[PDB]
Amino acid sequence: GPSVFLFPPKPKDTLMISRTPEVTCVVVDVSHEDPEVKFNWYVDGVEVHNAKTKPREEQYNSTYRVVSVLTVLHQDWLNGKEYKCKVSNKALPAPIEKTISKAKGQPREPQVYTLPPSRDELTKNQVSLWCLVKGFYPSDIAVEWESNGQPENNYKTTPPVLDSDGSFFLYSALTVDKSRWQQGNVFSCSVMHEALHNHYTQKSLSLS
Ligand SMILES: *[C@@H]1O[C@H](CO)[C@@H](O[C@@H]2O[C@H](CO)[C@@H](O[C@@H]3O[C@H](CO[C@H]4O[C@H](CO)[C@@H](O)[C@H](O)[C@@H]4O[C@@H]4O[C@H](CO)[C@@H](O[C@@H]5O[C@H](CO)[C@H](O)[C@H](O)[C@H]5O)[C@H](O)[C@H]4NC(C)=O)[C@@H](O)[C@H](O[C@H]4O[C@H](CO)[C@@H](O)[C@H](O)[C@@H]4O)[C@@H]3O)[C@H](O)[C@H]2NC(C)=O)[C@H](O)[C@H]1NC(C)=O
Repeated sequence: GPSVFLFPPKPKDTLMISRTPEVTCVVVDVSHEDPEVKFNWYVDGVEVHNAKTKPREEQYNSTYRVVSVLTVLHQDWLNGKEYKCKVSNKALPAPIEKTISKAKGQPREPQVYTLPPSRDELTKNQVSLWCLVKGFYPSDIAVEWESNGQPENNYKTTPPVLDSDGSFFLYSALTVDKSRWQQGNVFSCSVMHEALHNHYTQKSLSLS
């Protein structure tokens, strides 16, 4: 018969105001004979009616994949609300219920350190600026760079690495033309994580 899977939002989506985090309820092994799926959604056991029904997608094995997507509020996900997908389809004797919520664990605030470009990096016409982020739990984090109210995109960020104390660290390296740095322009590292005040912190650096 048909089988159900319930996915959380992408972790970065729950920390970024520029994203809409979604809980996604996927039904597979839906037959061509009985292809209609009914979804009910509950947030902490209270029904809601704003889910999006997606068009069913033909899979290459005599079945449909049927999906319902429920937008969640950033704060609702971060405050631990429980999202329940209830699925119905003639092939099933009774409805399938699945529930998902944010993982538990004691959260820990990242500490953010900016580092000016090295002494080797100077002889070249581009310099890299570093933003070291450490001591954070859980691993879910977003890191961006900006300057003069505008995004800076020439950066690489390591995925989070697990430390022996149970927390995570990473670095982000932004590369920029040396002239911009030598001109006294201010580059900012932005970090979004569930444990920061306002879920958002920023550190700047510029030349002395
Ligand atoms: C007929 O053919 C189809 C496809 O060809 C088959 O369909 C498959 O059925 C399987 C069940 O038998 C099922 O297996 C489970 O898979 C899950 C993992 O699924 C994810 O990863 C897979 C790749 O590894 C993908 O195939 C899936 O698409 C899925 O990817 C996730 O998709 C999310 C939903 O869209 C997506 O989240 C959203 O993404 C958007 C961005 O676009 C937003 O961010 C939004 O907010 C998100 O919510 C994610 O990006 C993505 N996530 C991840 C993590 O990949 C797996 O967990 C599960 O295993 C667990 O459960 C079993 C219990 O059965 C347990 O035993 C295991 O140990 C484990 O705990 C299953 O393996 C397949 O997923 C599914 N494939 C598809 C494409 O639907 C049929 O099975 C075929 N029929 C037959 C008879 O053969």
